Amino acid sequence: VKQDMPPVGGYGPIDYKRNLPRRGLSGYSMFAVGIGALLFGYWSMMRWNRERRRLQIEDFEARIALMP
Amino acid sequence: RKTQPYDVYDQVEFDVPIGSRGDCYDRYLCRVEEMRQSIRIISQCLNKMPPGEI
Repeated sequence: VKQDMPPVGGYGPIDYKRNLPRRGLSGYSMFAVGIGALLFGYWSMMRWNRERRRLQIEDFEARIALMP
Repeated sequence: RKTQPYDVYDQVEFDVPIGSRGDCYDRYLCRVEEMRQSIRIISQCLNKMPPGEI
């Protein structure tokens, strides 16, 4: 009786392919995402700055009326 | 190994990577793909093992 180490009836395969998914996102659409977030920021920033200008006009009125 | 097979390398399917531009990044890819070819040679070596003697 002999007790070497052969494979047990043979062995399964091992792949050797380069798994790279190239994800992705269709980068023109990523420009759409970036410009969309950019313009969102511009619109909200615009609204908030103009209302802070309103309240700063109230502070101008404070120094005007208080002064004499 | 391929031109003068000094051992049983002649009886496995593998294919050595070559370069084109003759270049260090290209040489880097050549080394990594020789590693992946060595994965190939180990797989075929395990499946082709004769149980002779030491």
